[PDB]
Amino acid sequence: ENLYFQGMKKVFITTGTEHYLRQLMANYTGGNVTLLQNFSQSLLYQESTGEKLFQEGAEYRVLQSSGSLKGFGVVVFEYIHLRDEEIPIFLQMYQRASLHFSETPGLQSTKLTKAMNMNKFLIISFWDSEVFFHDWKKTPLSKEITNIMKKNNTQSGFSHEDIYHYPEF
Repeated sequence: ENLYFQGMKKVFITTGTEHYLRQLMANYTGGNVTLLQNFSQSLLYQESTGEKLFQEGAEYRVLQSSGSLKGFGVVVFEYIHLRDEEIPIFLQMYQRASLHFSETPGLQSTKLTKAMNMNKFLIISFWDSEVFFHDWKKTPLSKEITNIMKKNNTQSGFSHEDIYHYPEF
């Protein structure tokens, strides 16, 4: 009924060594399970429906999703925190902005997600390459997200942006 609180579509994010994550992935199946990497670390992205069972990793409720994964490119994870007062307005603005996601060059898919039971949000975007993401940083939505992150960090916790790519063929 109120999917913000009760939605069952989830994203699980598990980080660790490549070896560990490849072992974990071989124990799972489906859910668009995707191994991603950057200079520092490896990460496993999985989508599923229902409550957590044995998924390792951080759990997020998918609030809004668009497009679909193509299986290549770079993946951006933007972590922010929002005050109660800011949530409805942010969700509205994001929904409005999303009507033009299909016009954003190089954008394959986006997920607006919420950390379970906390006012922490994770916006995940899948791009053909980093160039297209860099270009998108000129948009109002990107500037707002950047501003929230920076404001977050003058206060408590740690909001940040991580960029990953698909592993070597």
